[PDB]
Amino acid sequence: VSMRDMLKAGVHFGHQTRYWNPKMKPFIFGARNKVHIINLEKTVPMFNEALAELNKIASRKGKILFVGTKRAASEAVKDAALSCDQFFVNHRWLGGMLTNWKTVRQSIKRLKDLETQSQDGTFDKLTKKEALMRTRELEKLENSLGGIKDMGGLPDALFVIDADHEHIAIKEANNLGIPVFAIVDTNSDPDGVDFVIPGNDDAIRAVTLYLGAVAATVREGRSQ
Amino acid sequence: SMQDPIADMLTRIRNGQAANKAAVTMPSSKLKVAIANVLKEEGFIEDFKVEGDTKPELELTLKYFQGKAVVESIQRVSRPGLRIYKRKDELPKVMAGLGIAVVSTSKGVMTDRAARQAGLGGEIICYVA
Amino acid sequence: SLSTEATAKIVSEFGRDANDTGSTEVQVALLTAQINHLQGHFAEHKKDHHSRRGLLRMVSQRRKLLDYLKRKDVARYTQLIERLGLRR
RNA sequence: GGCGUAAAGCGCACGCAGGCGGUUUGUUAAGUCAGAUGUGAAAUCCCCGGGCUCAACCUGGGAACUGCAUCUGAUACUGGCAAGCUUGAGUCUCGUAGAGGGGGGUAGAAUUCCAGGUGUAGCGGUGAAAUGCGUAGAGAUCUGGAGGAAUACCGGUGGCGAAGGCGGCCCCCUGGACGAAGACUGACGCUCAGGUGCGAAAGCGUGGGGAGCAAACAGGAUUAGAUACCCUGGUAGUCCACGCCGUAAACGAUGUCGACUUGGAGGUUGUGCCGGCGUGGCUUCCGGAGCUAACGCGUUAAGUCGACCGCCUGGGGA
Repeated sequence: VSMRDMLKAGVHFGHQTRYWNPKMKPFIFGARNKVHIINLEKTVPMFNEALAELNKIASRKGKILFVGTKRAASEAVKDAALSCDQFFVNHRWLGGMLTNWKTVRQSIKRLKDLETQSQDGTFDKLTKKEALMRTRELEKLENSLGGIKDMGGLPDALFVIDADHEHIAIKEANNLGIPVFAIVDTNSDPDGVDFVIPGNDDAIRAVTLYLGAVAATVREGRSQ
Repeated sequence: SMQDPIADMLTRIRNGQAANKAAVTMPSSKLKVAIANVLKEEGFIEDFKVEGDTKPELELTLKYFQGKAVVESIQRVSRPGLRIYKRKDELPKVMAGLGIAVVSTSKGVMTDRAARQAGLGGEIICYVA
Repeated sequence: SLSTEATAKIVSEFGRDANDTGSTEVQVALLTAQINHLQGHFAEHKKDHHSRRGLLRMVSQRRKLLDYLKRKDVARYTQLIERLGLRR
């Protein structure tokens, strides 16, 4: 991917001037009508070498965790992980996914037992209300943990949209030494990101571009 | 008023390194140029140049190794209110030789090792580590 | 404050060109003129402490400029303090 | 080593002595540096040997005395001297806003008092009362007159001042700040013990003035008591001229000056180019790094530095 498709889908358009992070000055091209512009001429190579690092990562069977939890981007990140043989999170990043893996693993096992029970008839011999509670627990356990259910252990990499919206996963990785590749807007803090990528992390077109880039390139890595 | 331009130069270096500035600029002086030649020749700064005839401006190009500042600690030692001179036998050791002390001797502004090799003492300008 | 005409007059008198307004003699002479003028103001307005602080600033500044001229050139100094009618 | 809140920034300043001193060259060689010479008694400390049966002890030999003086040399830095320079500091021009100060004058609203017209039995006060006031006509309302004090609205974490402080309008005298263009001087600077000045309110002296308010005082209530809180009166004082006092939680509980270090949202006054982008001075709120015991401070620092000053050293006594 390149400057053209970024500038066409709405990558370059940033957040307002009163919200930039002074650590985002060098990647800023300029300003217009009190909204910033992200310098694509820097965005393209850093992003593509992050894609190169990730392509190398999937070739060593390193599992990637897709991290995007905005309401209008849950289906985009889930599809990108669905079409990629990966693990993902698109609802509220629980405090303790990564640093507290020992206890979240128990709720993952609980979701596994409920998912066996869901396609099993187990909720017939119960009194129609305990079974309903089981179904609601299944619903919420799918909503939250249904993207990392088969992970089985800690991951090796992270891909993030709006590093500050998901700063908890960034900090959890930095607690555990998981390298992170995060779409870092002007309003984002990159001090916790190893491979950073400027670009509009809200515009659905730009976001699905970054997502398709990483998904296709991980597909390429697993092709090898 | 400004009463220690050397202190201002060390402060500008320190603050620029703490703010990750690439280079610092200041009013120039011959003595500042000697200090900066010692700094650059010992690998603490990268480069410097002087621009201007009637009002020279001295720019120091700072250097960072793994992102972090090369100048770990720099301190004024002899100051206008307390001048500090050492004989050749009492020249100080900064960080046990890993650092340097910038010494002004009768032969010019030099490092503590050079002053010890030349067998001279002088005013102890600053510790650099 | 001194009017423009008074300033022009003293500046021509004590400066060595029509445009010399920064030299010590002109500064000392302008301060002396304002001090002398304000003597009458402070004979009538004894309680005007706030303006007297500015008067004292003029006196201190003239003292500083006169001592500077003395340590820089004695001859111009004695000529000035005789022309201006100052003790020292 | 400290000084926002633990003890600690003088109430604020001007400023002599003292301390410190932007930049270029020359010159000096005082400080500084180097070498040498004389002296720095011996003993003692230190080392390597010896004999006391060993150690104490003694003792051979060897190093130190870190200073002073003189002579001979270097001249980077500091100092002196000379000439400069303009970036600091200052002067001039034009303009800008201002409760900055001193004096005089005046306007309107309100309270109180005096005289009067209408008029009658209440007013006033409070939790409730009572003291007080009213038929000798109050309270209410309308008019005329006197006097003192303060200036509603504007009004603003707005402005001006060194601080204390400064608020209606006009005039006279007067200080400072900021901005933009250039010129001019050419380090004339910064800090400051002692000194000196200014310094809220209360208070003191002399002479005035006195509407309102109000220490004291008197009465009425409250209460177990109530030298109070509440009520009704009310004198100093509050006001003016001059002199004195010199203190406040005189506070940002934060000394002054200079330089440097990511950001966002307000106010006010300048000024630039075409409501829009630049560039100035002071000012509000948040917050980054950093700092901090924490609370917090955070380009208006409590951050990073330099110059000078003031102060602290457990609580009580004090």
